[PDB]
Amino acid sequence: FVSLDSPSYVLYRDRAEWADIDPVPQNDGPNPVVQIIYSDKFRDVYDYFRAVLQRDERSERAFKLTRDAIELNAANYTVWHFRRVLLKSLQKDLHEEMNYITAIIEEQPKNYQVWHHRRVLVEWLRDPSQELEFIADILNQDAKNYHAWQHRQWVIQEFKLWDNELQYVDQLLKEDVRNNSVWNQRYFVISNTTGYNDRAVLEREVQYTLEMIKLVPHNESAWNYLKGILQDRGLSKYPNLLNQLLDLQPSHSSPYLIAFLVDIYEDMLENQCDNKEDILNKALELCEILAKEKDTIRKEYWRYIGRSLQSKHST
Amino acid sequence: SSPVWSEPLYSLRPEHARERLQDDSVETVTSIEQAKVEEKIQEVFSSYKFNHLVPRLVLQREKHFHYLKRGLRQLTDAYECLDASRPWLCYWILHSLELLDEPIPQIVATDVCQFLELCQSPEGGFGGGPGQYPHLAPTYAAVNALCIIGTEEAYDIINREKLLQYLYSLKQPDGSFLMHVGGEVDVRSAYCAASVASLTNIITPDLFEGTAEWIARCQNWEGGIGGVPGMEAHGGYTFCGLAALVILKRERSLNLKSLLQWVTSRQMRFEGGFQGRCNKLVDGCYSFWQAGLLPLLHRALHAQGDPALSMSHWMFHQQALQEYILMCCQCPAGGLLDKPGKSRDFYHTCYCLSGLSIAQHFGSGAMLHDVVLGVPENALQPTHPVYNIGPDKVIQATTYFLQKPVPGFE
Amino acid sequence: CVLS
Ligand SMILES: OC[C@H]1O[C@@](CO)(O[C@H]2O[C@H](CO)[C@@H](O)[C@H](O)[C@H]2O)[C@@H](O)[C@@H]1O
Ligand SMILES: *C/C=C(\C)CC/C=C(\C)CCC=C(C)C
Ligand SMILES: [Zn+2]
Repeated sequence: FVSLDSPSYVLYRDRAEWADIDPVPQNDGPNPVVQIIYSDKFRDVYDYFRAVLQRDERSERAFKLTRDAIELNAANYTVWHFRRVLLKSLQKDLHEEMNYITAIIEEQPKNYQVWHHRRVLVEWLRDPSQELEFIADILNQDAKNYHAWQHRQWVIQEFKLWDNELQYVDQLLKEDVRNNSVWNQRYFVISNTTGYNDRAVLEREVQYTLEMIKLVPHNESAWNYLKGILQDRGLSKYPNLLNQLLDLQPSHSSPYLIAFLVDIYEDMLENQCDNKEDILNKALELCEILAKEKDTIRKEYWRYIGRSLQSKHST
Repeated sequence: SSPVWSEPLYSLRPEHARERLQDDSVETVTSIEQAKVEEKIQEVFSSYKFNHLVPRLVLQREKHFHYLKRGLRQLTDAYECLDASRPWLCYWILHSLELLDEPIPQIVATDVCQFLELCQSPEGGFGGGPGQYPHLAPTYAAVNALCIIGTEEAYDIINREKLLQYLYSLKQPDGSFLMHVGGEVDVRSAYCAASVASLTNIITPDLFEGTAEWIARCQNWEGGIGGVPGMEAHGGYTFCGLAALVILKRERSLNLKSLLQWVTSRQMRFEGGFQGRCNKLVDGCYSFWQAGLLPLLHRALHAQGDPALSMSHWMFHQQALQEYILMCCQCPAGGLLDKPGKSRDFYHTCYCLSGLSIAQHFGSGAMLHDVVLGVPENALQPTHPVYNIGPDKVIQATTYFLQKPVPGFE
Repeated sequence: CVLS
């Protein structure tokens, strides 16, 4: 009906249809701490919310009241829980509620309660038909919204909507190849569909990632994804990768490439590689270069790696 | 060396300019935003340098104290958005005061105790305010606040019997926990539950069955931990995951090698502070969520007999983090913040100071090594890396509650 | 920044 900012808005203490119930003030004690000096409108709504909650009044007026309580503080999870109790008790149209939560999330996209409420509605309706499009709109405003990506992964996994997500991932990577959330979604989609054991898929992914690295050599996300899809089997299991990186080093001696080389050497030494002494020496040389010049912010980490290597492979 | 009145800074070295972002001539929203922040930060850094004269940095303790003292009593309507997080406000403010070694008057302490009692639910746990349903976030905050006060009055406020029943009421078969009845699930719940359960001595053998395994599933390809299995590695969720595992003595469930490399990579080469996720901006609060992982990893690796661990430093640039916090995260009027241009708030005041303390103090076994940048008065009280309350408070609380039995269990 |  009327909104909190509407010119005709009336405080609940002045509404005739609410005169039959006494408001319940919040008891902060005689000597309050972290006491918020609420506006008259805020205290008014919550004094009545406390009243309906205390009486557990499953009514239409209570339902409408929660809408105002939510506008005042959308992070009040108690109000949201009660609203869901009312949705069921009153047998409210859940599609109408979906339209409501859609508008609310657009206004406060980083709130935990609003996304959970939406998930509950989708679960109750078992209808994910509006999800991918809605989430895409939120991500169009903030391509890294954590809650949006999390909800997206849940919808896709719960309702098996994998068919077009890799295409979506490619589109967003084109827009911003530095979007780490999209690289994570890439791993999410592939690991849950084809998997990475298919050597054809793995090669496709390594090639793609290397192409992205060549285009933007200092984009950490691509480097991290390359390591991510190869680390479990062991970086030393891919001999050609070492050669290729060694060729680009002279022209692309970034801290990312140098660190990746150390990572390869670490695994090589862990798998009884040949020319152990030579590999250890090369790894230690790079650790020093990283600690003293190329990646000084991580000096302590690189010094630790150097000592670790010596504790495991000196012989 | 240098006279006592001038202290060279890492962020001011001539070679530090080489740490500026290299966008490879390929601009995207990510690089554009990163460059904007670096430009502002360089301006700030330069304002602390007068050629070869570099005055010692100063933590404005008194300004922070007055801001905190006022907030502990009253808040403007600007905090209506946190009306369901009042125990958080108690914790953020009390912990900040604790770090600053500012005494808490007995009257104020009792008032806090009485207020948190009003926030406690009859079903167990604490809500965001009087009469609100319980929730693990304000429950975690309330328990930490009560432990910071550390009086028997504070300890006894907690209804341990109902708290354990409440935790059971949130436990899922896959090992995870809901944040509240009918609420969302993510790794924050495992940490909140583990934190309050261990401090109050209410852990049963079945309470955390499967929890360690669920948390491990949250570690992803990046090495860090996401809110739920499949999600992007995030500093806040990673702290929750590792801290919870440390409490459960199941740190080995994770790949500590990939986790260590991931968190160390989150420290910004130019700014000195930490980002919450790869390719996102620096933020003072991650000074705790991210840097706090290093003491946890140190402990974990030390328990394994790692012969390469340092006996004097955490595996992150302690000086650079202190430089970022002191030069970029202090509000001249009191309080701390995310980054230059942002407004102060009690949340950032709490975590920026917590991160500063971690950066100043190294401890392992019988070894203690402090690195307090700036004037000596900048030294903060130490903080426990698992609970983020004073280590003395952790010991005092755990000892007190260990004298009580686990509610209805032998 | 919101924790809950
Ligand atoms: O950081 C990688 C490390 O994490 C574990 C969990 O402890 O697995 C995660 O990463 C794998 C990719 O490397 C994913 O397949 C898996 O789903 C995710 O949980 C370890 O197995 C791994 O060594
Ligand atoms: C900008 C800062 C944000 C979004 C907060 C990130 C931190 C977390 C999420 C961790 C939450 C931890 C607890 C509730 C104990
Ligand atoms: Zn922050």
